Amino acid sequence: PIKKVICNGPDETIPGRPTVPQCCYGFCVDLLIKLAREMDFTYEVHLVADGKFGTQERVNNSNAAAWNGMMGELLSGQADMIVAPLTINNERAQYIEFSKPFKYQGLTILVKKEIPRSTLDSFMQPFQSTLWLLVGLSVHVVAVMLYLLDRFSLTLSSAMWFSWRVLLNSGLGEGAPRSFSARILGMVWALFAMIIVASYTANLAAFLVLRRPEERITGINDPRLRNPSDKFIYATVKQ
Amino acid sequence: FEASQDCDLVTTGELFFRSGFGIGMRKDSPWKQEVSLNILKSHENGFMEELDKTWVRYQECDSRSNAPATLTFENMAGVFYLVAGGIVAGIFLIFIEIAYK
Amino acid sequence: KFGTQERVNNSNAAAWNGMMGELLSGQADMIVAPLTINNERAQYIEFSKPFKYQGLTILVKKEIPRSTLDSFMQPFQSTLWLLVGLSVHVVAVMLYLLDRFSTLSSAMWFSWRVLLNSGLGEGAPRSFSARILGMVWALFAMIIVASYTANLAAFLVLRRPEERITGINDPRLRNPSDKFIYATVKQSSVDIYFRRQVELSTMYRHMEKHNYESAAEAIQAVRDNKLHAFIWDSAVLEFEASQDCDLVTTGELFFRSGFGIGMRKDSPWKQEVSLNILKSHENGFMEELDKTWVRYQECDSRSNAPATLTFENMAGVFYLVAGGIVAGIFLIFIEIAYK
Amino acid sequence: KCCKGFCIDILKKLSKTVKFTYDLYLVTNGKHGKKIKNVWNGMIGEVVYKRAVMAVGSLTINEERSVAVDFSVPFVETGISVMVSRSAGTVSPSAFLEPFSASVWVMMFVMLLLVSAMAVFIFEYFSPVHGPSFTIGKAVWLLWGLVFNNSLPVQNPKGTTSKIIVSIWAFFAVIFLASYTANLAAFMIQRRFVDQVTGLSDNKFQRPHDYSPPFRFGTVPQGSTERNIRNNYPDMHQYMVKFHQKGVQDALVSLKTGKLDAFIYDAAVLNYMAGRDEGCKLVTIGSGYIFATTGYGIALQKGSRWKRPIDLALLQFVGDGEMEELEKLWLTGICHTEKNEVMSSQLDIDNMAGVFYMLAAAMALSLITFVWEHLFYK
Amino acid sequence: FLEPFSADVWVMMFVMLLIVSAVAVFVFEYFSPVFTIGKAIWLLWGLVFNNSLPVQNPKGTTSKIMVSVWAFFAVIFLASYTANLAAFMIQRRYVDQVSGLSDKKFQRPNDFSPAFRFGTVPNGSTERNIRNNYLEMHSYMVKFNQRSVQDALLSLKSGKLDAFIYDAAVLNYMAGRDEGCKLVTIGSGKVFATTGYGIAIQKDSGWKRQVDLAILQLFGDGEMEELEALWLTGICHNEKNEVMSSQLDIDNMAGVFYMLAAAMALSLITFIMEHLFYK
Ligand SMILES: *[C@@H]1O[C@H](CO)[C@@H](O[C@@H]2O[C@H](CO)[C@@H](O)[C@H](O)[C@H]2NC(C)=O)[C@H](O)[C@H]1NC(C)=O
Ligand SMILES: C[C@]12N[C@H](Cc3ccccc31)c1ccccc12
Ligand SMILES: N[C@@H](CCC(=O)O)C(=O)O
Repeated sequence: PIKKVICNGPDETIPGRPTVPQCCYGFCVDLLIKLAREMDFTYEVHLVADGKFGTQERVNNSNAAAWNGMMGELLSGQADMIVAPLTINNERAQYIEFSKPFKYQGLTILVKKEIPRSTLDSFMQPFQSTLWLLVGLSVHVVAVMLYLLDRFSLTLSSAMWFSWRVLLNSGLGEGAPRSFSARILGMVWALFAMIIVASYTANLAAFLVLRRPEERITGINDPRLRNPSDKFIYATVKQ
Repeated sequence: FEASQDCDLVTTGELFFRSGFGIGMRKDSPWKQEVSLNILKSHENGFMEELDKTWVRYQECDSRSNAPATLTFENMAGVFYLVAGGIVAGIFLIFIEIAYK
Repeated sequence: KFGTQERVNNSNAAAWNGMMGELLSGQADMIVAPLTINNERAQYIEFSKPFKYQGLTILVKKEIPRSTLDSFMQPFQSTLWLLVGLSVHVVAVMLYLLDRFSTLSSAMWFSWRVLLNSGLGEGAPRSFSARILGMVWALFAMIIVASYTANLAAFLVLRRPEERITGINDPRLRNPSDKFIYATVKQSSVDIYFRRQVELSTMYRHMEKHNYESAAEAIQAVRDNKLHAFIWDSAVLEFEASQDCDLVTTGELFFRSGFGIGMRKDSPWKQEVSLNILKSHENGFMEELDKTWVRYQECDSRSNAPATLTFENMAGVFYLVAGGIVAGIFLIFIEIAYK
Repeated sequence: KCCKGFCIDILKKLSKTVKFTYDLYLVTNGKHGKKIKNVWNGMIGEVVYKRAVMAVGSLTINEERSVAVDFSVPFVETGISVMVSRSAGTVSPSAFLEPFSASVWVMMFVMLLLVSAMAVFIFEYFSPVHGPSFTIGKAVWLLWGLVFNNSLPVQNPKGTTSKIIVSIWAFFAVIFLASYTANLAAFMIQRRFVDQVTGLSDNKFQRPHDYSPPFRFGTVPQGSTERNIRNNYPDMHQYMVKFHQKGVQDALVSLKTGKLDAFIYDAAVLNYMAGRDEGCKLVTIGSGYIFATTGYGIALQKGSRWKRPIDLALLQFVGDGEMEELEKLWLTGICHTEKNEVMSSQLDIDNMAGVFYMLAAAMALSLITFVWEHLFYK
Repeated sequence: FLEPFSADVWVMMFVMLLIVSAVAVFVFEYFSPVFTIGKAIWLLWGLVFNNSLPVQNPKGTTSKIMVSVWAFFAVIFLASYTANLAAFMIQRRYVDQVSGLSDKKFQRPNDFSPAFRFGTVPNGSTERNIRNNYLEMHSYMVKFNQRSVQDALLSLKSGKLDAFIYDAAVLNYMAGRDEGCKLVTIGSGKVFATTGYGIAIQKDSGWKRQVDLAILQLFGDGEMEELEALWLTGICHNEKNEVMSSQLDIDNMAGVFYMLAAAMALSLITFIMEHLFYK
C-alpha cells in the first residue's frame, strides 16, 4: 500500500487559500516513516512557507540571514527536521547539521526531445528517382543500337525485357540475342548492365548512412554556457 | 526521472557540480547521531535500494522498435498503392492491341 | 644539442653552451637553425620575429590489423553454416516423403543451387506442399547470405582505435610505467617545461631516463619499437609523420612557439632581419618555401580498401576446381562403368 | 617513500586550508580496520590507541565506525560492485524484421492477393478460350522466389501482362531487399555488445549451486562488505572465503585468465580499474550502480571535532573545480564506455539456432501436409 | 572494388570458364556424341555478378557444380564489394571545393563564367597588404567590401556572397561559435601571412626585454590554454566531417556509362569490319 501522510499545505494555485490539509507521499515520506519507527518518535508534517529550499539573501533592507524558503523555517524552530531532497553544501553546513547523504547526485541539463527523419520513398528522391528515369531511358537506346545492325543484316519489347532482366534482376529470360555481334554487344551491354545494378547495390549501401550525428551541449565547453544566447534561453529554479 | 517519464524531454550528457542529499537538523539536535546511523543502516541493508528502485523504476525510455519498416515503411504503402494502379489500364489497352494484331 | 644552461660540474653555474654558448662565446656571431623561442634563453640573447609556429606533438604509431581470414570466417566459426548446407541436402529426403502417397544427384544439386541461385531446370517436387519448403529453405538461405553481408559489414565496422593520442590530457601518459617507455632529446626545450612544471616532475624524470642525443635515434627507437612513445615539437615531427606513416602524431600541439634567429645581444641587424623575415612572410616567400619542402611529403588518411587479401579463398576454389575435374574422370567412369 | 594521488593533493589543500602541519605514516597490522573478538585492527586501532588522530585512505563508511568515530565529508561515491567481461547478442534476427510485419507482413499476404488478380488477367491472355494452369500456383511459388533474391528455377510464364506485372513486383522485391539489408545494416548497430549480467539480485549470485556451469564470485578479505554479505547471504560469504584472493592484480589476472568468473569490490576503485585496463576487457554492472551506497570517510577521535570545522573547507572544495581537476588528474580513465560496439568472427550461432527453429517449424508443417496426403480424403 | 577488378579476379574467371570449356566440350561431347561459345562468357558473367543472366547453362556435371562453388564465393566478393562501397558511404570529406588563392581562380573571377564573390573589411591590415601585393584582387573586391563583421557575416550567411576573408583567429572562433556548422575553416585553416597579435611600444626606449619575458612566462604557467578554452572555445569540434545518402550526381559512373557507349561503338564497327572481312 502506498503510505501517505497528511501534510499542511500552503497557498494553492487559485487565489488565497493559504491554509489547507493535503496528502504527501514518495521516497522522502517512506524514509521519514522508517526513521520515525526506528528512533521511535512522533511527528507532524508541513510544506515549507514561500516554496523554497533555502538560501541566504544579503541586502534587502537590513542585512539578512539564510532564512529564505524552507531552510529559514527551520532556523525559527518551527521545523525540527528537514526531510526532503535537500542538497548538502558548505554554505548550509555552517549553520545546520546534515546526516550522511541519503542520495548522491549531480547537476545536469534538461532540453526538449530531438527531431526525427524521413521515410524511404522520400529518401529515394535524393538519389534513386533521377537515376531511374535517366538510366531506364538509356536501356531502350542500348537495345535499339544492337538491333540497328541486326535489322540491317515484339522484338523491341523482347530487347527491353532482356535489358530489364538486369534491373529488377527478375531475369525473366523471355528473349535471347539474335547475333554473335549482338552478344559482343551483349558482352558489352550485359556487363554494363551488371555494373549498373552493382551500382544500385551501392545505392542499396547508401540507405544505411541515414545515421544522424545530432548534437549534445557541454556544461562548460559549449557556446551556450559561453553566452546566454538571446535566442537561446536557459534557467534554473529561484532561491 | 523526468526524462524517463516524458519522452519529449532529454538530458544533456555532462554531469557537473557533483553533490548529495541529507536530513537536516539544528546542530544541537539530540536525534543527529541516531538519524545518520539509521541512514547508513538503510544503505547497507538495502532499504535505500528498495525505495529508489520502487519509485524510480516505474518509468523508462528506450530506443525500442529499431528503424526498419515503421515510419520509413509508410511511404512503402504508397509503393504498394502504385503496384495495383498500373495493371488495370493494361487490361483494356492490351485487349485493344490484341484486336489490332 | 643546441644546449641549455646547466650546472657546470663542481661550479654548478654555467652558460647554456652548445649552439647558444658558442654564440655567447662569440664562436658563431649569428645562429641559423630551427630554434624554438623561449624566455629562459630570451634574457640572454636577442631573437628575431618567430619564423614558424610549431607545437609539440607526440610522433609515434604502429601497424593496425585487418584480417584477411575474418569475413568468411563468420560462417566458418559459426559452424552452422556448413551443417545447415548438409541439411539443405537432407530436405530432399523430406521431399521424397512428400512424393510418397501423392534423382538424388539432381536434388543435392538443386539444394546447392538455392545456396547459389542455380536455376537448373526441373524445379519443385510435384507435390505443391513439398515445394513450400523450397521457398522456406531458399528464404533462409537468402536471409543468411544477406545476414552474412551485414556481418561482413560488421567487420567493416573497424572502429577499434588505440586512442592513446592525447598525452597532455591522456590518462596513460600522466601515470607513466614500464609500458610507457617515454623520452625526448637529452637537453631539449620541453625539458624546461618539465623542469619548471613541478606538476610534471614525475614525468620529468620518467622522460629523462630515456632521453636521446638526437632526433635520428629518437625517431628510430619508436621505429625500432624500442620505445613506445616519442615527444618532440611538431615542425620536426610532422614531416617525419608524412615520411613514414608507420608512425603517427597525436593530440593537440601544446606550448606554441615562434622560430627566430638566435644572435648575440645588441646585433644591429636583428631588427633588419626581423623586417626581412617579416617581408618573407608578407611576400609569401616564407610561405612559398614551407610548401616547397613540406608539400613534397604526403600520406594516406583513414580510408579503407580491400587490398586483394581475402581473394585467396577463391584461389582455393580454383584449386578445388582442378580437384573437381580430376574427380570428373571417375564420375564419367561411372557412366562408362554402367556400360 | 613518496606518496601520490588526489588524496595526497587534498592533503596539500588542507595544509593551506586548515593551516595544520601533519605527520604521515603507514599502517602495519591489518590495513583497513578489521574487528576480531575484543580488539579492532588497522588504522582504526591507531586512531583508538591515540597513535593516530585522523586516518585517511580509501576507507569505506559503516555504522560501527560511526559509534566509535566520525567523517563529515563523503567526498566520493563508492559501492560494492562486480566487473564482468561479457557480451550482448542479436535476438531473433531483428525479429525477422518485425517492424515490416505490422504493415509489411500483412502486405505480403496482400501481395499474394495482388498476384491472383494478375493471374486472372493472364489466364485469359494465355487461353483466349502443356497445362500452363500450374503457372499461377507456380507463379506464386515462382513470384515468391523472385521476391527473395531470385534463386528460383520455377516455370516460365508467357502471358504478356505477367511480365509487366512481374516487373512491378520485381522492382518492389528489389527495393524490399534494399530495405531488408538496411534493416540488416541497422542491425549491425544492434549487434550491441555490452556485458550481460544483472545486479546483486541475479540468481547466478543468489543461488550459485543450481547452475550446471561452474562460476564463482569473490571479494577481498577483511573488507567492510564481508559483513554485508554475511548480513545478506552468509553462504555466499563462505563461498567467497573459499576462493579468496588478496591483491588487485590477483583478481585482475584471475579475471583476465578466467580463473575468476567476476569480481566485486568498491566500485569506485573498480571504475578506476576500468580507468586503467590494458585491452579494456572489464566493465561495471549494467550502468555501474554498485547497489551499496557509500562515500569515503576520514577518521577523527570521537572526542575530536576538527571535522565540523573541517567540513566547511571541504564543501567549497566540492563546489570548486579542482575536485574535477583531481578527477582529471588521477581518475581520468581510458576507453570511455560509448555504448560499445563490436563485430563477431563467430557470427551468431544461437541467433542462427533461432532462425533454425523457425526453419524446423516449417519442416514440421511440411510433415503435416504429408499427413494430409497420407490421410487424403477419399 | 577497384583493386580486385584490377588483376586477379578476371583472369581467374577466364580460367574457370576455360577449364569448364575444355571439360564441357570433352565431357559434354563425352555426354553427347552429337560447346563453349559466347554463352560461356555470359556464364562467367552470370555466375560472377548477381545473376540476371538468361542465355544458358552448360550440360555437364563436373564444371557446372564447380562454378556454383565459384559463384557462391564470388557472391561473397560481391557482398564485400557492396560493403566496400558502403565504406565510402560511411564517411565523406564534404570540403572538396577549396580556393587556395595561389590557384589564381580567386586571382580572376572572370576566368570562371559565373561571377564569383569574396570580400573583406576595409581599412584593415589585410586590405592594405592585399593592395600592396595583389592589386587586381583589391580593385575587384572593393565592390564586395562589407560594413562590419556581423554584416560581412550577413553577406555570407543569407547568401548573395560565397566566400568571406578575415583574420584567422576571429574566423576560427567564428567557426566554433556559429549557428550553422556548414561554414568551415578553409583547408586546415592553415593561414598564409602567418602572424600574431602585436603590442605597441613607442620606440627603442621602452620596456623592451623585461616586458617580453612576462609573455613567455605565461606560456610556461599555462594560463593561455585555460583562457583559450574559456574565451576562444569553439562549437562543432572539427572532426573529419561526414555526409550520408547524398544526391547521387555520379561522376565516375558517368565515366563508366561513357565506357559503355564507347565499347558499343567498337563492337559495332567490329561488326562492320567483320562484314568487310567477307569482301
Ligand atoms: C575607412 O574608414 C574611414 C573613416 O570612416 C573612411 O574615410 C571616410 O570616407 C568617406 C567616404 O564616404 C568620406 O566621406 C569621409 O570624409 C572619410 N572620413 C571619415 C568618414 O572619417 C574610409 O573611406 C574607409 N575606407 C574606405 C572604404 O576607403
Ligand atoms: C541483389 C542482392 N542479392 C544479394 C543479397 C541482397 C540483399 C538486398 C538487396 C539486394 C541483394 C546480394 C549480394 C550482394 C549484392 C547485391 C545483392
Ligand atoms: N572499502 C573498504 C572495505 C571493503 C569492503 O567494503 O568490502 C576498505 O577499503 O577496506
